Amino acid sequence: RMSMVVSGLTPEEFMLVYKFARKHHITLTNLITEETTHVVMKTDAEFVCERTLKYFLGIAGGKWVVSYFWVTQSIKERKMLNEHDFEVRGDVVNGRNHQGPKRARESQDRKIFRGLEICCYGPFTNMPTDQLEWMVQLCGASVVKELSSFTLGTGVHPIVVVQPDAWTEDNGFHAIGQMCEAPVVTREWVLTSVALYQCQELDTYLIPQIP
Amino acid sequence: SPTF
Ligand SMILES: [Cl-]
Ligand code: NI
Repeated sequence: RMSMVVSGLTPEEFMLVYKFARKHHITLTNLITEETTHVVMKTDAEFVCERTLKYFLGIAGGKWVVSYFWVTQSIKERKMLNEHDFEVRGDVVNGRNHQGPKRARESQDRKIFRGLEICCYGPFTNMPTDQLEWMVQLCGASVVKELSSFTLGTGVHPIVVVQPDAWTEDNGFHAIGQMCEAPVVTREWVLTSVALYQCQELDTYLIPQIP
Repeated sequence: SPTF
């Protein structure tokens, strides 16, 4: 049918999305999955949320990414309003007004990461790696576990993704370009790309690799 | 939830 998760809420807010669900015969879970069809976000006045994991895996799945107000209104008018007219435009980080999920919902015939071999390297925070990996898989990259697992050939296009903050290391991440032959960039590359569903490119994200 |  439908299936939901929420993000950014509070018990009372949540209780309220429940009310919605109960009434409308909608399924409501803790945890986003293949099958989750909606993602209800805390937003301000006019549909800017903050950037959370569910936020991204939201867009990645081309799921319905709608601001809490869908709910409270659909309650207030005692029926189900158009997800169509409630989508989240943007976010505090990536612009109040960037049509993210829009692009994404409709661009399912051409994922931003067509023909990419991505590899999330070294440790991340607030975001389990496997979830990051799940994310790019969702935009039709394909995941690599270790740098030396990169499909060689001119065939495809590899990229190493790191996030420098979670490191304690000096011989660390300036040095990936030695252990192979790929662009290296920050996780921000992926998130900003995914936010906008606009495949950013990498000038601004490159990490300086020791030759 | 964390944010980004
Ligand atoms: Cl939170
Ligand atoms: Ni090329």
